[PDB]
Amino acid sequence: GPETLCGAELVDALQFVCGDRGFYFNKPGIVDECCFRSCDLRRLEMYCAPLKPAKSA
Repeated sequence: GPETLCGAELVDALQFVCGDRGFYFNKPGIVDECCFRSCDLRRLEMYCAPLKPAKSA
């Protein structure tokens, strides 16, 4: 998604992904991994709980 964004906007970047290629809302634990802070791109693809995306390369 971005590269730094825990000030709410994280959710829009997160929501580009989240559908098995990530979560779907009802699942929690996700926004959590971002707002451990220095929120992420491609660790974006490890915070919306995503597997394959572009995290892996």
